[PDB]
Amino acid sequence: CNKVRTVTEIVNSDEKIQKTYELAEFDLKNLSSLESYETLKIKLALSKYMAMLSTLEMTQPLLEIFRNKADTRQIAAVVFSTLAFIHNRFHPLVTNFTNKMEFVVTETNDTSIPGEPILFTENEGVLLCSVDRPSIVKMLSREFDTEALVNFENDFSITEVEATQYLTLLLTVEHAYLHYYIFKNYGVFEYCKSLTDHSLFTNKLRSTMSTKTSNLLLSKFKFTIEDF
Amino acid sequence: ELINMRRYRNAARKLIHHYSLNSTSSTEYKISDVVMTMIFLLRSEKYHSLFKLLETTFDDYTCRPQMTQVQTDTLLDAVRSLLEMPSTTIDLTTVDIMRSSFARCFNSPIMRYAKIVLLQNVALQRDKRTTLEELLIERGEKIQMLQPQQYINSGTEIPFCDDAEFLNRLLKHIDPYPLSRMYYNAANTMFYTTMENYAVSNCKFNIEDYNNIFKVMENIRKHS
Amino acid sequence: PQQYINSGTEIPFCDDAEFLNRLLKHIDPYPLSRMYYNAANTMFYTTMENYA
Repeated sequence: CNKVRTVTEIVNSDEKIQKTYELAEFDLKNLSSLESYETLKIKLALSKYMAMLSTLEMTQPLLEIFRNKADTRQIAAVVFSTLAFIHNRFHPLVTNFTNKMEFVVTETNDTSIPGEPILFTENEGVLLCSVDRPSIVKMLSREFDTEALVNFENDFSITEVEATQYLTLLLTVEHAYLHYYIFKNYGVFEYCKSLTDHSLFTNKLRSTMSTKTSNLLLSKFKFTIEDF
Repeated sequence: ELINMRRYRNAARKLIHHYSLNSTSSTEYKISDVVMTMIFLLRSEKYHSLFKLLETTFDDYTCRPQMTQVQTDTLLDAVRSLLEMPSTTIDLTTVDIMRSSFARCFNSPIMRYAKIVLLQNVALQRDKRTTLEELLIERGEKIQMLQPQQYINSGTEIPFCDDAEFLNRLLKHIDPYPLSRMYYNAANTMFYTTMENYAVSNCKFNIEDYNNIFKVMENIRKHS
Repeated sequence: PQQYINSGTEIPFCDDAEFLNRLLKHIDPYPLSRMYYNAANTMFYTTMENYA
């Protein structure tokens, strides 16, 4: 029912209070509280990531680091740290990785996988991390809009055009980690098939013993393309 | 003078940023803007090369124009000076995308409510459209060849800053940022990067399937 | 923990009948039923809001 009626049963009388209430106000307060908590969680995650990257002991700005093709050591370090962070987010008990990862940076179209930048592979029992630095630079350097356009519809030197890039790195590494988890939990054939679909994430990623609950940095907002 | 050079400059800047860099900016653009931009390019002698390039596509819109290396250098200089972003990669893909977009626009009729069409159009190399599996296998063959670059074996726990003040100050600095703007920027950016890589790859993309199904999968798995 | 009270003293009662009679006359005009009703709804609404 739209509204709820409360009547007080007074002993040995007839006069009564018959007060009617709505559920709309309670729903609004519930939604507001939930949105505030989700926003706080997202900001806490971003702060953790930024603090970790800061602890990496790197002198240069992040985008500058990703522009320096001459040295790949820093890029490998950053990618490794972000992957470890995602692993910690899913499974807080375990932090490090059992195996060793060899990192390769690629700077040509031929290496560029058409769309999935952080290609995650393994050969002879050793994980390999392939990276398309030019694609990373292109995404990080698209002049992110800063003007206040909500469009929701239905001391420190950290500008919005920087927090945005940090979040974008988080999202890209997140997609990479999902593909890697699919690879690990099943056969190589499953990983290859999923690469061309992205439609097999529904295996067990829901709230389960093996896959714990998490915001995953992408359920915070529903989104979609507006093509016909 | 008889020409508002400043306003036409602004309009040309906005439109070129909209088509070439494909920045997060996305607003309705009217024939007024394109007319102002073309007038601005024609006016500036420096931009006569760009003006000629755009004009050429009026008759045939199905080809990359043939140029010289010096012409390409001068064109890059003109575009960079116009955009005032020396710190960006605008080498050749940018120009091809701009030519494709203007080829679509000029050879498009008048519409009451937009068109909203993806920039996956008029790819180069005249190569037959290729599938994801074929190109993926071919390129992975090159990837899997050789050349790793760092051997991190033992693995140290991912470091974390233990100082709370270093975190509280960051929270204070980052709090005013609206979350919606950040998410929208990051998503659009990933989309544009994928679109450009795919278009250069000369394959057939999933317009509202692959990214759309990925989003749907995330929402479903998180929800149910 | 904030406050320390260790012994536990007997609750004081204002034995003065004059004050009690005055207060009883003060509250006599007040209809009791209305107050019971308001208290019920107040606790109810606060509980539901906090629960939400």
